[PDB]
Amino acid sequence: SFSGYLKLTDNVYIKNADIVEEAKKVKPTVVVNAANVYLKHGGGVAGALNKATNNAMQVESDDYIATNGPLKVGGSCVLSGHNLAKHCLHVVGPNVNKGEDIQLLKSAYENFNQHEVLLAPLLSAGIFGADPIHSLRVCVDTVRTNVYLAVFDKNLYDKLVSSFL
Ligand SMILES: CNC(=O)Cn1cnc2ccccc21
Repeated sequence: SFSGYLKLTDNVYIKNADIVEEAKKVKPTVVVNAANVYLKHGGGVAGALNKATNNAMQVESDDYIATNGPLKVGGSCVLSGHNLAKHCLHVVGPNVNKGEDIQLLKSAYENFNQHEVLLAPLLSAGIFGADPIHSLRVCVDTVRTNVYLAVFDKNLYDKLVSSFL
C-alpha cells in the first residue's frame, strides 16, 4: 500500500513525491489526473502521466472526447489507468491562468468522493495557477474518501505541511 505519507486528517495524507513514480510503485486503484476539459495532456501532471503511458492515455482520451465532447470545469471522467493504475480519474479543476472560476475547485474535489481511495495531485495547483495552500484546504474540507496527495515540489510540500491548520 501507500508508504511514507504524513497524515493531515482522518482521510487526507500527503507526501513529497513524483505522482508518476508513486503510481508505478503502488499501482493504486485510482490515480487522479489534473486534466483540462479537452483531455489534452500537454504539461504539468497531465503531461507527465500521459508520457508515462507512452501516449496511450492521450489516444484513449481523444477517442473519449470524439464520442462525448469536452468535460465541464469541475467535472470528471473515469478512463483506464494504463501502466499507472487500474483507473485514471481525470478531474478538471479551474485554471485561474485561463480566467476560470476558483469557486469550481470544491466541485472538482467532489469527484474524489465517488472513489474509496485515490492517489492524487492538488487540484488547480501548479500550472493551473491556484494557490496550493487554498487547494489543500478545499481538499480536506471536501473529500471524505481516502486521498493520498503527491506534491512534486519539496519546497511547496514543506510550505503546505508547516502551514496546515
Ligand atoms: C516521470 N515523471 C515525470 O515526468 C515528472 N513530472 C513532470 N512534470 C510533473 C508534474 C508533477 C509531478 C511529476 C512531474
